[PDB]
Amino acid sequence: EFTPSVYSLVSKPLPSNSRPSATLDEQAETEDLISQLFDLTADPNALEHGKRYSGLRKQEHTQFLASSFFQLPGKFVSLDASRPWLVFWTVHSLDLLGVALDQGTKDRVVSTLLHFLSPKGGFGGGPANSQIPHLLPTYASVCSLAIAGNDSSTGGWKDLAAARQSIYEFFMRCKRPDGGFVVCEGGEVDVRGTYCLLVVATLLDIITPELLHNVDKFVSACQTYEGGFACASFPFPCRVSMAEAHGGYTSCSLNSHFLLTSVPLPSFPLSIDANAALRWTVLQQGEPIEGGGFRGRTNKLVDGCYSWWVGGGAPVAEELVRREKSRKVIPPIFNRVALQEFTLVAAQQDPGSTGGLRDKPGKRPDQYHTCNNLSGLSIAQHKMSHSPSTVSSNRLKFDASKGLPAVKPVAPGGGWKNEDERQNARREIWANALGWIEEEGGEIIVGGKDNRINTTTPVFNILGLRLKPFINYFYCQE
Amino acid sequence: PTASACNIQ
Amino acid sequence: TYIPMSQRRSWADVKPIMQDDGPNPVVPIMYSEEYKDAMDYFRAIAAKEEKSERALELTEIIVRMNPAHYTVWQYRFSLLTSLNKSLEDELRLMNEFAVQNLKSYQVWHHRLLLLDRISPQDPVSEIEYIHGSLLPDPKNYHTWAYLHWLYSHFSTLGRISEAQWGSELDWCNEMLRVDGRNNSAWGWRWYLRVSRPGAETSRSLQDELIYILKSIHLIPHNVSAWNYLRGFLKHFSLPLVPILPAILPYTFPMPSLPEDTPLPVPLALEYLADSFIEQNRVDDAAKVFEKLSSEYDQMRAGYWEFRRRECA
Ligand SMILES: CC(C)=CCC/C(C)=C/CC/C(C)=C/CSP(=O)(O)OP(=O)(O)O
Ligand SMILES: O=S(=O)(O)C[C@@H](O)CNC1CCCCC1
Ligand SMILES: O=S(=O)(O)C[C@@H](O)CNC1CCCCC1
Ligand SMILES: [Zn+2]
Repeated sequence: EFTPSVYSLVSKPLPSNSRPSATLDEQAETEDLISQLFDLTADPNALEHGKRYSGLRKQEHTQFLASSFFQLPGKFVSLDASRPWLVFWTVHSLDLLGVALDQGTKDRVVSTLLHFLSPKGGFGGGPANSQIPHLLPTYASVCSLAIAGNDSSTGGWKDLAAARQSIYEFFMRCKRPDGGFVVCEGGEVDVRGTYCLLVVATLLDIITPELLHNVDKFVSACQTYEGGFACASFPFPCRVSMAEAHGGYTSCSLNSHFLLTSVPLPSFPLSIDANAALRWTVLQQGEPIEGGGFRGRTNKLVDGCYSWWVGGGAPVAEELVRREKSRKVIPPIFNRVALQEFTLVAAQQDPGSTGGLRDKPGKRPDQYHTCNNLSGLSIAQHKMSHSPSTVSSNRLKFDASKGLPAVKPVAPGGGWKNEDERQNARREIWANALGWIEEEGGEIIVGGKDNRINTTTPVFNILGLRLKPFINYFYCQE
Repeated sequence: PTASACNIQ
Repeated sequence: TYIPMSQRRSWADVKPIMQDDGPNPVVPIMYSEEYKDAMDYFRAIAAKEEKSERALELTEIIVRMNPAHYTVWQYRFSLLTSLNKSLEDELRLMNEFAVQNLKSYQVWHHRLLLLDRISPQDPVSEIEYIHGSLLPDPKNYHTWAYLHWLYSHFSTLGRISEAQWGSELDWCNEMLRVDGRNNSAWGWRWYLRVSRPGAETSRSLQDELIYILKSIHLIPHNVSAWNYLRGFLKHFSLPLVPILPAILPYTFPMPSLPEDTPLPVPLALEYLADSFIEQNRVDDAAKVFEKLSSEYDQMRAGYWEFRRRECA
């Protein structure tokens, strides 16, 4: 009852109040564009002739990804520094779509990424002899390796294991005293960096106290009066948010914060306003006339990519709210049906064409929007919850005598107080990373089971069946 | 018809 | 017709280095003749760490083809430093770039690095540039973030005068007048009036409420104004009840009603509900949450249902 279909609701334009502006003009134009498409398309929930079918066109999307996977035109040079992202968007999408790569192709993926790895530490957006290490390519490369790699000598995981110390040193070189990280040498400082670093550090068991100092404060201070998070915060000789709450930066902030909550440091991490983050999150879901897709900023346009950035943050904000209420002492929190409808009806390329998913009608599909539309779709299809009982079960099976060599800190006392506290940290970080479960019977597949894609994990954004063997390898919990 | 301008890096 | 760098005397002594992709890489890009050749020589230059005019020129060549090439931007800045180039000239060069590359992280960070280094006694000219920059794209995220850093950084150096703050608020007021739905401008107002260290926190609060309420009455369905109102009251721990009479009609300055203003306004209902919660009237608050969930904002049926149960 609490997730009404767009077709069951009244579609009306955002009221003008008799005061027109540039914003409203754009909004009205986008509303018409999305509405017409919904009007031309058959309601996915119904049991009509001439209407366009809204079924997920998985084979078209597979071909779209295949067409760009082995060769890209010269125009893509604008993404030359983001080729690890091109890998991630593709291999993650294929995972979601349930399409397996053969071992030969996976090996090619591994080979490509390993050439992006600098001996100095970290992955770049291209070969090490061409580009310097960067936090974002490092996230994208690591996740891609989790998806396409394995524990054989040509599986790449071995290479990551050996690179743990150097990757750590790269992270420490990026670290700023205020709690932020530069994305690369002399690079910019925002929560994208924090998020990517924390994911990798968590997955590879290279988290230390010196790495995390002030990281929580920098993130907390990014939360704006709206409830969401800006890109960064400024430390006045108090900390102040430097811009609007944004879907992308809200995702990175919520995820970063959540990753920090499983680190057993004292008075760590500094709290955020969970309820406000949840409110902002759910307020970004568009009205029926705009298909129920998410927007990334207040008074901006809905974009299929925020299905992941905003939608994917929903279960995280939700868990933080739950804990916050239990700290003092169920229906869905966003419209899971409408979001799926936006994806099926509006975000898919028109049928019988190039395939792929897009930002909005009128926008070309691309790898980035394909990956993020599908990731968001997954979150809406599957009720993902972080389970304390699952975390407990994980604690009980954890073997602290097994594990890779501890990273050596840059500062003598920058490491854990002692082996006991280190192993306790290892257990907590590992147990919580594997705490996300799919609630049985919580599945909602709009349009029928043929539309079902696989289940991505909140925070990490890789399939659970990829996450577990991967993190278990680096923690030696296989 | 028009390319999307969603840069994350 | 493109002249290969291998045929150029200025580069004769340099041995180009090929991209090390490895065997049969995935997602390979078919680089144009120009781009590949430029990177072949950039690899050689960077590997030997040459800091010269020709290397500097080479970096400009490369970033024009790929404004997101962070490796080359990093190298370029180190070239500007080592060669002791005019940073003011470089900044002027960035004025051409910023035009067509408004969403490049690298261009904006480069500009930040330049102004941090130049460190002018009065950044008024840069501030005015940024203002003019926002005219063709008033919601450019990078630009707003940059404007924040600019005022923040130079204020810590005590280089922002009271007249300067005043003119900035004037400018922000004009931005919101042109488009009251520009959430970016609202964000800037919040920094100018609330979050910045030098914000006036007195009567001042009363003036702000007047502005906010008038904004709401101008555009009752403006989500930006509502978020600002809620954030404001929450930040300064101010009760909602006393202001309620100004919002009640949508379910201190009062409403009119403007044409095309369907009732009720969802966010007005949220205000009324939170008002009841403030009055310890949990059942009345639950009833309005239920209405939001069932009739007036059904897209968020689940969330409002969540808020309803939070009362019981
Ligand atoms: C996790 C990671 C590395 C990246 C994701 C974080 C994201 C998406 C950041 C984008 C932030 C900016 C500058 C958006 C403006 S593009 P726009 O103005 O064209 O889009 P909009 O109009 O706001 O919908
Ligand atoms: O799977 S999809 O939605 O992407 C589209 C797709 O495969 C179309 N092929 C059909 C079926 C076989 C005969 C030719 C037409
Ligand atoms: O959800 S149900 O599983 O009960 C059935 C289901 O998946 C139907 N898929 C249809 C039928 C065949 C053409 C494509 C669309
Ligand atoms: Zn997008």
